[PDB]
Amino acid sequence: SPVCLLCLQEPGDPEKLGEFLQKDNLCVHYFCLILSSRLPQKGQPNRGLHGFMPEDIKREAVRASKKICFVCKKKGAAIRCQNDQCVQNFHLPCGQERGCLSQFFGEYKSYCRKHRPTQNIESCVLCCENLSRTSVENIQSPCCSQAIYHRKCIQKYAHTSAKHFFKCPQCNNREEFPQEMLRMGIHIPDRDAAWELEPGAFSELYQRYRHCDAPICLYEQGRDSFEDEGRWRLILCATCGSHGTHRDCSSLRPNSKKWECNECL
Amino acid sequence: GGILMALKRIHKELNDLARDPPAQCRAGPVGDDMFHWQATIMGPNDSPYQGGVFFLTIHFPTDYPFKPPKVAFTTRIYHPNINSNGSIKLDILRSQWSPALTISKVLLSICSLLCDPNPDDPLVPEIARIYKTDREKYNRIAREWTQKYAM
Ligand SMILES: [Zn+2]
Ligand SMILES: [Zn+2]
Ligand SMILES: [Zn+2]
Ligand SMILES: [Zn+2]
Ligand SMILES: [Zn+2]
Ligand SMILES: [Zn+2]
Ligand SMILES: [Zn+2]
Repeated sequence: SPVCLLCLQEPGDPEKLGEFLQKDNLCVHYFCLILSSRLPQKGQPNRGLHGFMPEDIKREAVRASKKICFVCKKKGAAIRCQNDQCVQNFHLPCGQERGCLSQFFGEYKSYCRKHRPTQNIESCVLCCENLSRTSVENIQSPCCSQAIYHRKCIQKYAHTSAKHFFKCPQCNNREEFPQEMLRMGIHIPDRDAAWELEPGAFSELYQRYRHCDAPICLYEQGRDSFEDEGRWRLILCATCGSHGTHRDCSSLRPNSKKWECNECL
Repeated sequence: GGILMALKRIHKELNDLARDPPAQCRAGPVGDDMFHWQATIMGPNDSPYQGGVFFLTIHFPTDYPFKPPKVAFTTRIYHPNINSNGSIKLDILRSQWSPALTISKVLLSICSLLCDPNPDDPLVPEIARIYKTDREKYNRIAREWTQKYAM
């Protein structure tokens, strides 16, 4: 039964509460960790849990013990509404249940329903289904054409493509569009894109052909391994570039320099 | 949602592809698996690939359209940006992917890549050197591989 120190609930959906970090005998949602209103980030992201020291996380838990979530009426509320005229405390999942908004820039301010940011305000192109009725689950873009998307679809786009490639789907805006997305509550991770972070992603792509296709290979490490000099280095065909070998397997010399394979002859 | 969303979008793209097919391309689901498609590109006219039939395999990710599809040739082709494994060095399949893009626009990009290679960011450096230095030899070898592997 693993649980989050700050919100006191199961790990749940990473898309909504972040990766469920557990390390050095502590367990916290990543969003709960960075969105808690008073938790100092005081380390290298190597050190501790992404720059948050366990001593400080524990003490934040202790403070939050003295706070009642206005949603579930139970103690442990680690997030406070950042409006000046509001004193409402809430758990992150409870705030999401009541439509609270969390910002992921600057001081990572969070707001309750009454005081959250707004925008003045068909089919979401990303998913190709009709826009949600509740205009808090939809979102415009200031960049161009005043395009409206599902909030969930834009968040999924931000997570997969991430900061470096997150842009207007139409005009490729990378300055005003993501700033407007940030101020309304879109997580934009500073990480490489998802299709780059796949296991073995773009591995057989490029992967310059490096394989010895001679009738017999003269080398122990085999057709699969090579070196930099000597008769054990790799040579590739002059035209196809996709058929190659250890130099001595064709028993050739540095005095010709132009290897064409069996096929390109 | 999620996988259901990808399924609905892939059906939409399949219907659009059927009604407004890109030039010299045709593509579709393999059997009852709609995350696996097979495509054919006819070698463009006035290119060394004219007369060939070039077969492509398409795999849609589970997070489509938020990840680009994986597209590969199954036909050997002599091209600076296509290696012996059929892998394609194409920006919209890696770094310029947008969820607004469609498989139909991927296929147009690949056809244009056949007409207009990018030897300055090559996937096969020898073929790029030949393309830049001796274009007629490039065209001759591309025609020879079209006849040998794509006809
Ligand atoms: Zn939590
Ligand atoms: Zn609560
Ligand atoms: Zn408030
Ligand atoms: Zn949508
Ligand atoms: Zn725009
Ligand atoms: Zn060898
Ligand atoms: Zn060769």
